[PDB]
Formats: sequence, structure tokens, C-alpha cells
Amino acid sequence: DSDASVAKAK
Amino acid sequence: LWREKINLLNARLAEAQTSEEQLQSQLDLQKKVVSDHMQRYLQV
Repeated sequence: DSDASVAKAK
Repeated sequence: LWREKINLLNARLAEAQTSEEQLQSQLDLQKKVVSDHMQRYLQV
């Protein structure tokens, strides 16, 4: 859940 | 006469609802495509 993956999920 | 009117409006309403549902399906598929191209933008 790196910041990029968190942006994608959000 | 009411039955005639009802049948005509039934056909019109059914076709309009089908078109609207197709529009919604395209919109949701666009959302899924956004998610998928984002994952591709991340993983390829």
C-alpha cells in the first residue's frame, strides 16, 4: 500500500 | 383508449429505459477502464 497504490485505491 | 395510450407509453418507456441503462453501463465501464489503465500504468 505504497502512497501511489493508496492514491489508486482512493 | 386508455389501453392504447398505455401500450404506446409502455413501448416508449421501455426503449428509453434500455437506452438509459446502456448509458449507465458505459459510464461504469469507463470507471473500470480508468482503474484498469491506472493499474497498467503502475505494473507494466
